[PDB]
Amino acid sequence: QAAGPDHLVGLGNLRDNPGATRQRIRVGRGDGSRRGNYG
RNA sequence: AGUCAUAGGUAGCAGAACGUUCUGGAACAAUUACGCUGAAAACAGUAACAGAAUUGAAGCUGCUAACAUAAGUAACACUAAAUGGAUAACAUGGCCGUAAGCCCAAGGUUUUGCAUAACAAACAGUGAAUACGGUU
Ligand SMILES: [Mg+2]
Ligand SMILES: [Mg+2]
Ligand SMILES: [Mg+2]
Ligand SMILES: [Mg+2]
Ligand SMILES: [Mg+2]
Ligand SMILES: [Mg+2]
Ligand SMILES: [Mg+2]
Repeated sequence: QAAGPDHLVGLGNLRDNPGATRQRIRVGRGDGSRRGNYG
């Protein structure tokens, strides 16, 4: 029984501010990656 | 949504994303999937939002496992020698004979016996009685 307005806040709707968190750079992950061969 | 401008790249720097495993948000595969294609790529075709990582492998004379190549190749030449339709009991021939014979020791520890395939190791076998060796 799908229902529920879009303004209800729950643990599956949360998101941080844009620019607050970044992905870690995993070095050693291929030539196309950001720090691929020598780190 | 129409005009312009830019777009070779190693070292390096910056930005955006794909995928794997697990968790939170009640439960996103009980009864499967299978029109064979889509996308710029990583890929997709059984959620999505966040998070935690032992998170991505042709490339370390790396490690493990499997499978090829060389290749049906090399090898099956230290010796006495075999033959009769059998690794024969029989016959013929040959070889050792201070050994390739016989009796023990050390060591081995059942390697020892039985079936013209077989269903047999699951079964047997080592006897101190000559003042045998040891034990003293
Ligand atoms: Mg460029
Ligand atoms: Mg140019
Ligand atoms: Mg859950
Ligand atoms: Mg690792
Ligand atoms: Mg041959
Ligand atoms: Mg014969
Ligand atoms: Mg003995």
